Amino acid sequence: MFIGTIILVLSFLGFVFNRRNIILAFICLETMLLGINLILLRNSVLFDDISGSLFAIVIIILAGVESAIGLSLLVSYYRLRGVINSYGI
Amino acid sequence: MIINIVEILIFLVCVLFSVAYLTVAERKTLAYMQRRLGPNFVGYYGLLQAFADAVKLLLKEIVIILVISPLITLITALIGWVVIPLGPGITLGELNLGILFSLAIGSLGVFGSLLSGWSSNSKYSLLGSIRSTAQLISYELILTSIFIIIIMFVSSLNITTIIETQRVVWYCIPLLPLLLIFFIASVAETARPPFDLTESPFVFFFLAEYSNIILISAFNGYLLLGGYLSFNYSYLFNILFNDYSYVSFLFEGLINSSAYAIKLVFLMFSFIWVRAAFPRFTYDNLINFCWIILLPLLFGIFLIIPSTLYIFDSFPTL
Amino acid sequence: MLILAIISLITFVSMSKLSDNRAIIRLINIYLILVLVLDSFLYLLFLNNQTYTVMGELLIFNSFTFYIDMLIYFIMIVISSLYGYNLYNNNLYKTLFEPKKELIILFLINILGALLIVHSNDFITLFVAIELQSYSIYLITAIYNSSYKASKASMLYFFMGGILSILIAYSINTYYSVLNSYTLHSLDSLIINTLDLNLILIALSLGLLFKIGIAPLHKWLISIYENTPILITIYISLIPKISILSYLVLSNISINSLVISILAILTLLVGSVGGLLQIKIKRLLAFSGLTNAGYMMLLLLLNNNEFSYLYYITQYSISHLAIFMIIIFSIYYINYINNQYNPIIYVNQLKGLIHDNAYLVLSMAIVVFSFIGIPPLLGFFGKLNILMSILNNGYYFISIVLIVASLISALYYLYLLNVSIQDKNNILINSNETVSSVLSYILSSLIILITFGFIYNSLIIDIFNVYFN
Amino acid sequence: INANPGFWNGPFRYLRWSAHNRPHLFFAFAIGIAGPVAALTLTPLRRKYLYPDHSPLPQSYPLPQRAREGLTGFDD
Amino acid sequence: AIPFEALLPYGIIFGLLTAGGGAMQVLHVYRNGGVRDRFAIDQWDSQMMERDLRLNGGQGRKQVDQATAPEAFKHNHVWKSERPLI
Amino acid sequence: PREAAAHWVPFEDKANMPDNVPDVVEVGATSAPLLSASYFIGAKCKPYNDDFMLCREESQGSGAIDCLKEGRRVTRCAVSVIEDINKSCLDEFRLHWQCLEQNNHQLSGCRKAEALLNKCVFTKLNLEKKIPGLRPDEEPVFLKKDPWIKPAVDDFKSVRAYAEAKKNGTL
Amino acid sequence: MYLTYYFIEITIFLAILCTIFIISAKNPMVSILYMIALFVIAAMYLYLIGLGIFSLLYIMIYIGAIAVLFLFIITLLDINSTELSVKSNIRDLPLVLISLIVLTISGLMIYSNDSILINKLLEAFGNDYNTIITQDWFNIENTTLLTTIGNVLLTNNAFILLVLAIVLLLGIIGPISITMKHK
Amino acid sequence: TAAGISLTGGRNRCFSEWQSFMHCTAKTDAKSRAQCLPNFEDYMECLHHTKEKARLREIESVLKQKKEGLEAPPVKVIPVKAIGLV
Amino acid sequence: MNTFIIFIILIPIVGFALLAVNILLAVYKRLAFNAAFILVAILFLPFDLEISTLLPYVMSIYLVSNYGFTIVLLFLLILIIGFVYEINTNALKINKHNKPNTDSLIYK
Ligand SMILES: CCCCC/C=C\C/C=C\CCCCCCCC(=O)O[C@H](COC(=O)CCCCCCCCCCCCCCC)COP(=O)([O-])OCC[N+](C)(C)C
Ligand SMILES: CCCCCCCCCCCCCCCCCC(=O)OC[C@H](COP(=O)(O)OCCN)OC(=O)CCCCCCCCCCCCCCCCC
Repeated sequence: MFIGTIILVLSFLGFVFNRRNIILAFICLETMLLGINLILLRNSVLFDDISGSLFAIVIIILAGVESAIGLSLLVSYYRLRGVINSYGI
Repeated sequence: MIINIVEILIFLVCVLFSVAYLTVAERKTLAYMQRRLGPNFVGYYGLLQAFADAVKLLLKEIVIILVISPLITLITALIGWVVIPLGPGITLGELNLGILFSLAIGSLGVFGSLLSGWSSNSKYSLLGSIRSTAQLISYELILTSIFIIIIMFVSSLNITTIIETQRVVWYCIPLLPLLLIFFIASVAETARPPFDLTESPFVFFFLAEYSNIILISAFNGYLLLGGYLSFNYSYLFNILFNDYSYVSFLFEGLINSSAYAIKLVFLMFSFIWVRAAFPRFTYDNLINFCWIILLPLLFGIFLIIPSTLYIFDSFPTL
Repeated sequence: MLILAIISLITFVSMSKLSDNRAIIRLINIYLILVLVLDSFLYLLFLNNQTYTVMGELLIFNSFTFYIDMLIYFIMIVISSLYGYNLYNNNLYKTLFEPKKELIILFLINILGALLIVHSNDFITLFVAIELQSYSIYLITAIYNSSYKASKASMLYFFMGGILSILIAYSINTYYSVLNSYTLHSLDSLIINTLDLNLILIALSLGLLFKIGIAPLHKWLISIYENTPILITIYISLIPKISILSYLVLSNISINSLVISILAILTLLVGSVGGLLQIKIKRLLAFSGLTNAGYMMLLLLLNNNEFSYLYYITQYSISHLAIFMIIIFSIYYINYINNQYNPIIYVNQLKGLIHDNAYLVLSMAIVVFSFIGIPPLLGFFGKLNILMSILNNGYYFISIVLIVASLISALYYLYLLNVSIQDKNNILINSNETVSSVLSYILSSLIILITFGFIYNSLIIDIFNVYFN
Repeated sequence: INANPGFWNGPFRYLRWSAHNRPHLFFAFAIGIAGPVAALTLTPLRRKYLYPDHSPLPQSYPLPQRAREGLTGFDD
Repeated sequence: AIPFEALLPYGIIFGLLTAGGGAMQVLHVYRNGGVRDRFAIDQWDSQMMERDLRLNGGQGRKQVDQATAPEAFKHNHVWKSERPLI
Repeated sequence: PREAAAHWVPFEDKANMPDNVPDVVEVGATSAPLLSASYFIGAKCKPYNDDFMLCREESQGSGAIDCLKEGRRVTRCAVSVIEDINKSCLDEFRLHWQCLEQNNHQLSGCRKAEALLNKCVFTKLNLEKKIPGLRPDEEPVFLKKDPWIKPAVDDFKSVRAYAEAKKNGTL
Repeated sequence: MYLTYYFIEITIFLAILCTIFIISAKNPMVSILYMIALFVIAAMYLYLIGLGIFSLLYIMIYIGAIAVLFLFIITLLDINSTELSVKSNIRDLPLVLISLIVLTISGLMIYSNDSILINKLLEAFGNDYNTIITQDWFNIENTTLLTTIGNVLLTNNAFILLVLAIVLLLGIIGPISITMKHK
Repeated sequence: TAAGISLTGGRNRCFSEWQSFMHCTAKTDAKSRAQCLPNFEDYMECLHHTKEKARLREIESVLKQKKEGLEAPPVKVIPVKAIGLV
Repeated sequence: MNTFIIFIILIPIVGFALLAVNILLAVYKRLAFNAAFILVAILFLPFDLEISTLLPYVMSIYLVSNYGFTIVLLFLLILIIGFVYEINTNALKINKHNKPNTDSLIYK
């Protein structure tokens, strides 16, 4: 549970403490979902069931469609502006 | 220990040779397509072409990332060689999820196209690298979807299980349109010129290109056509051999690898043969061909297969 | 019969042109009306609070959920009857309030996402349905792409909803780690004694609650509500609130919760004193959303909150809906129009509205007195029935701070009237064109519910008694 | 030029139109509709006329529902 | 007619893969002691191959056959320990 | 019921069966012989195997400690069948599992020594292969002629033995 | 042979290191390159625990699609970015040194069921005990993991796959809802 | 749902204690669940092995201090290529 | 030590060697885009990702007989209407201004 908690906490503080660009926010958000998976899949193994793996194979998909949606949101934000700012939106 | 290091030695050395003799085979056959001699020869001295220009290619100029993308492109092109079997149960590593691996490495192969456009950047060159990337992923879709509709008849992710299932009839002869569209999706993964707007450290892209050529030839050969299968050959052996011996296992492994290599060699010749005859695509035509016309047919073939397995009993058991 | 609509209309909208969008929305409106009329006999299924678990311990169908399930279609008819229908037939009113091509698709995808939470039993239906509705708010926000504020608002809402979605998924995963099951009834009142669950069940609550505007994290939602256009925001202020609040109220996972009681008090404080010095109307209106969504963590602390909740939710939805429709009427009479997406921005702008017409200010007066709990109105008995449950179950300081919050809030509700009944100097003598008939009949009906719902109060209590007990 | 007649201005003429001018959407939608429509019409004809369905495979060890009559034999 | 210089590369490629696969089958048969490989291995089959290694003594898939077990077969049974998986 | 680890460490225990469980005559047959003799130890020891799995069912959780008596008796009668098939048809049994040690132990590849073994055991040891759960008007698969799935190489000794059994007329 | 023992704690240390190289990088592409490094360290851990199937699904979709997606976005877009300077980011240090301690310890609290608040934490680390693996011969066909996911998504949880269809539907409609500008 | 389905489709490693507890709650009137508690305590210890961990800590605590170490039939570790060597 | 793992250890060594011989032997020393280019990759993901939702069915196709069939058919038939959304809306097609709009010449 160490590797999942560490990816979650450190990815979270990498989300919170940026002021430099917009993409570090996206990729820290994506590694938080990885960090939740790393805890869930080991609880599937140690309890001997698939149902944590059921929630895993569902949240893979929701992380995917999340990225598709949110990067179309960014292209909306970029079309009207000229250049995505350093400080943020 | 010694038992397996000699084994991976023989396989690595054979595949490393065969990818280098393809660079000679393409020059020769395109020479005789256009009535030229082309390269002087092809023998044991014949590697000294591909050796000599592979040496001289390392003498030009280039103008940390630039180090990494040729490297990961070549190692992605080289790790996929374990999972092909060359005979029954002969793999360099045996794994029950070989198609999942093969599929994940067709997914890993796209990154060098991204990271090659960053080096020596311009605005227009960066846009061109974007176009090569997007056609690469666009045909990777239909690649993966037909892998599914092949393993619908197998219902197993093991590869020797596919070919032993294939023993009764090859999958190419019921699903012949699938062979046609895979051959074009196979010259689509690679940049073969019906499909090559976006072309028209370099030694790694050069090697990994032909390695992907012959490796997607392998991926055709085991799942669509017979992998190592030619015929039954039960009757010829009962006349030749008297009992199992190392000569007998040699002769059968020999004929199995011959039946695999003839598939791979005819398909490999057909890549160079479809190179010469046709001009190249507009990129709009490329994306339009991938999505609007071919992929609705792909959904249709995908719906018509389980319904055909449904009409009869005919669900495959793991 | 949502998906029977969605699958059909998505093919129908794919082929229709940009001019056809109004009449598409008119079709979907009438469809939802007849789904409410011809299919509302399913109340008979329950008669003694009978609950069904459908699709195999996955959805949960009871009568609380049937009422929310009916409420959402009703308010969607009122919302879709706005985009279908012209306000006036002028050049301005065509270039204002234009519905996009994919908007009517995203509404019904959001209603699918909102209904699959109130009906939800499993955690995986919870997670998939909060994701479906969170995407739909990401895209209902951003569909007016050629607006600077709307694009900035959608990009903010994205990352904040993303953090709270991973916090919910962490809580779900953690409850799975301490107990093998996902369903909430694996609790069944013997776990909670012998098991430290308080931290998990609050973090599951606080994950949804912070998505709605629980007040340490209230600053981002007010910014999104002020930045979207004035018609996206009536929908995206109503829907996620009522959908997850009826989730968290149906499944009482945080009783006696001290964190919930603190944040309830902090909500009632900072909402009622945040709306005090504010000059923008959607702001004032969104903090009125905040205090009223903070008479909600209160009932969430309770046990057996299904008279107080349901009565107050349909109170609040009618009152909410009516006052947004009042300022959508008020934009014709104002002298200055900025910002095509968001035409009235300041509450200074609707001055002297009684000299323009008097009956729109009569309507505005009954809704603003219904927010502050004036006794012959329907909004009064909502606070009365919250207080008959707060005091019933021991929350006495909560009751005093509830009262003080209501009094501080009325100070900025009445600013709308203080502005709207004053001398203007430029009165209207004759309007050539008149407002659309059905779209003012809807507001007249929503008034007469507010002013005459105490008539049927007693019938509702008897009906309620039969059908939830 | 060949323009759209409409599905509603004559169905069969429209299908004849779409077979010529858009065969990448006719013979793609007509090969995928011939699956779930043939699964509702060609399966009872087979179960009556060609051969009935197969016996199901076992999945675990098949326990009977008896009450252990006492066996005799293989004592020591 | 047919060009021989065009067909000698593909002849070399064909012969390389041929000799490779023949060598591979002989190496696998030499490791297993004269029997072909198991290509698809169940969990059941993996437990069974471990039991065969335990039974025959040391060698891989010797496939011995006996009316009973030896007395050492009762005692050589192993359990697998496994780290905490933190 | 679980697949092994990152780093699993094997161990054994030099110990003894303590006091009250008597000594037993355990099956010392490898995968090929007991896969070959599976239908025959399933045909003779049906009620003992049934009785053991029933006793394991009825003592829920007691389980392992409860029916030591009775997994003693399935081993004895399975050992009895395989001693009888040794002394009965060691040559043709051996032919069948020397076949079945190639071909991944696929049963598909060895029809030819199989039918010979089935004649031998049905004659001397009078046990018969049945696939139960098979309703009538469904042919059992090891009886059909010209199957679709044929092996790669028919092994040599069973070709010879099957041809000589044709010539003798015992088949 | 006990070189082959610490393999899990190794990858834990590598994940710590790899996120330190996520949030401290010059280019915006260097961060996603260490991110695909993080996905493959994760997939090594997932193979290591006993899940060979997932690791390759993580390679297929996480250094598969969404990688290529992010690399693609960072190519064809300009994004200003500053460096991790001390004059703009040392002010965050005394909050980080509190939140590290509190969030890690509290994230290791809820795996326990006592009510002492020090015996809760000390059950997270007090686990050096080797689980014993027995062989049960009850399973007859190789229903591996992916078969059981395909049995549970399709029978027991068919509605989650069928709502999932609507989510992927929305992931197709949304970018066409935005990025088209019809007429 | 997927209540007690295992990795291989069977039952969990703690399905029996859970099914015992659900027998307990099926026959028990609400607010009479205090008699139902020991089945629950058995189930939570099946999941997390807490009491077993504390007991093995106390056994190892008495074991690790002594200079004699071990006077018992010992547990012999082997390398993986030597399961059935002897 | 099996024969699978020397290969995927030994290949990065082969790449490092072919790279170090290159470092030994060599010589050294924003524009606006179209919406179709961004949309191909953004929209590629929900079509790559239904494929992996389709991957658990294809392994377990025998067990879910007659019932998981219809669930997969309905799943695909819900996906085809979003596909026909994007092909009705001409989403991937990129357009240009080469037409003179073909307006007839009007006089006086
Ligand atoms: C001919 C139609 C023409 C087109 C009209 C379209 C839409 C009309 C929509 C709404 C009109 C108001 C109907 C209210 C029904 C409440 C049912 C109910 O009190 O719910 C109770 C429980 O409520 C509660 O807990 C508390 C809710 C508190 C409501 C607070 C505001 C009420 C004051 C005004 C509302 C009554 C005004 C009557 C006007 C004549 C459950 O009982 P139930 O679920 O079996 O009732 C539905 C049976 N049904 C479907 C056949 C009608
Ligand atoms: C059974 C019922 C149904 C009956 C119908 C049968 C359906 C099953 C068959 C499915 C197989 C489909 C094969 C792929 C379809 C190709 C589509 C096509 O060729 O035309 C469409 C496309 C242009 O689109 P469009 O705008 O409509 O152009 C009109 C010009 N006529 O054209 C293009 O853009 C490009 C055209 C060339 C494509 C690339 C060529 C690759 C060259 C490889 C050729 C094969 C080489 C074989 C080598 C070995 C031969 C021994």
